[PDB]
Amino acid sequence: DLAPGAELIVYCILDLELIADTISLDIEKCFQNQVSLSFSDDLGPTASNVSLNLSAAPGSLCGVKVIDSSLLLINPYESLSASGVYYSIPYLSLFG
Amino acid sequence: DDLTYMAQISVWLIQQQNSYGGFRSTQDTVVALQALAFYAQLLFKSNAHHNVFLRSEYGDVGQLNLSEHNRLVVQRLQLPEVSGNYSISINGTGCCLVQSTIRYNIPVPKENSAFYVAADSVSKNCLNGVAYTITITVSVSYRG
Amino acid sequence: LSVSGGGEDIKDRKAVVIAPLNTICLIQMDKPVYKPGCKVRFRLISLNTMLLPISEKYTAVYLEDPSGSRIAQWQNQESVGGVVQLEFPLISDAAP
Amino acid sequence: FSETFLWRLVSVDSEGQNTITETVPDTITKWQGSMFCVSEKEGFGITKYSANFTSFLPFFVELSLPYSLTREEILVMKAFVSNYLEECIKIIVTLQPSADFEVIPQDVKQDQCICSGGRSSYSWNIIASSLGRISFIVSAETTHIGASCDGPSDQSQSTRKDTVIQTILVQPEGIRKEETSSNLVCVEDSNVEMPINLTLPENIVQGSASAFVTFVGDVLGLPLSNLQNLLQMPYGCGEQ
Repeated sequence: DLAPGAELIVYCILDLELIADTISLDIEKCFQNQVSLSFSDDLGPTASNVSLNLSAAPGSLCGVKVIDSSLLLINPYESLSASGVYYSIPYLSLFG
Repeated sequence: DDLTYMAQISVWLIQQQNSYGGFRSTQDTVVALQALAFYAQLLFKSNAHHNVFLRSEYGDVGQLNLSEHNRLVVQRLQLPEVSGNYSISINGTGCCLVQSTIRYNIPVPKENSAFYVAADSVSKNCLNGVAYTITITVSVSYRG
Repeated sequence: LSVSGGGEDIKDRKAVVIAPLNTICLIQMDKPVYKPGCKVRFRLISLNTMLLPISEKYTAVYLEDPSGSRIAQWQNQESVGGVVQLEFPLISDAAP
Repeated sequence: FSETFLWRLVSVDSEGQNTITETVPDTITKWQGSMFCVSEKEGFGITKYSANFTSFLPFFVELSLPYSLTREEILVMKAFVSNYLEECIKIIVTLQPSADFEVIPQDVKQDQCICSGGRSSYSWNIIASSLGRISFIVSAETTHIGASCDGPSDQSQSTRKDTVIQTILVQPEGIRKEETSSNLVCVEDSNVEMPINLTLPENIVQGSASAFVTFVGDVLGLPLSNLQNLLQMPYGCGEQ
């Protein structure tokens, strides 16, 4: 639930006097809707009717794309990733 | 024939639109939109209810609609036969630019030509991997 | 704010701000570059800060070329399952 | 045959989904699979790294082919034969000729023994005769011999040979030229007709020509996506 930037402050009170200190903390670029895919197994012959099993939330409708790899190697991929999308998310937090 | 002189040039301007919003300077956009507006006002019939039908001398066929929800898009068609002897017909209303385009490839009878040419390179086989010391030279002349 | 009881009540006032915004939208392609004439196939989604599938109205989508000629257009769509797939047959005779 | 592998969407049944998909006999090289999911309760989901699948035969031929060319020009098609199978066996090739081109060998049509991991090749000096689509069909087959470089040349079974078909395109030879004509036809709620005359010169390369018609209108192009951004309160220096 924590964005890669976390703002933690600890404080207490001394009668008329307060104290507080805060720091931002680094979190990994992780989401919640875990998902896991598996072909079983790899490097075979042209084994048609091959299976790809995947695990995710019990209620969901979602999508898939399997493509070549030479383009992957040659051209600068657009980083279609949670990293990029969260970065594109605006108003993640406010300075002041 | 302002339309003749004007459709293509308006189209060039439109195609060289800028998605930035405005253009490289101001004066350009100013005078541009001036002329665009004046073009529109001497033009801009509101409705463009339209249908078109292409034929040949012996029965080519193509019927295309044209409405607002269609007007934003360009329409196209290749041509099947050799030499263009066609016809076009239109019902409805609207100002449409139509374009005919032909491409071909011409040889020259190389055996007896009026041009002399000679192309060459510094190296011919690399074999150092690639000996990148590579300039390309050419010598040409015209006789006729 | 104001806090009241048998001991004492104190009232104070400050200012805040409220912000109506949209949902982040994005397109997943199949491949970076293609063969000419084929079907460019892609998916469009959009969710806001909830990041949970929430339905929005795909207002309008279109394609643009170096000529600026709109060639793939669809208007007033909606996410049946938080996503909509569109495809378009390219032109074989295409200059890059 | 070969541009992608899969592109679709499925829902979930309490575990995910075990999608079954066929495998293309064009198992050239590795395959990258990535996907996405959404759930009305806990959100969206992506991969750590794409599932990268692979498949091929220990022994086959890869081809080295160019992009495209013109008919009269010659080239040199090439193809590696590659072995991963342990045994060192003699192999030969089969080619299908066609009139759309001409082929000249390099005068060494030698079946040869390749060991595990080994590779050889052969090439063909090709000119063209047709134009446009071009395809080439070949096959790598195992040769049987008992007194070989090392023992009997094993033959596996019936599917000891594989066939490959690959296509490119070839272009017209000389210098290309384009011409066009235009007509802004504006009709006031009626019918208007116009014949079309398109005559071409004589010495043109055969079949080179191709014609096509475009239908646009103008001025209505982008007067809307431009307005929303060309207005703002002016602030800064006076000239700007």
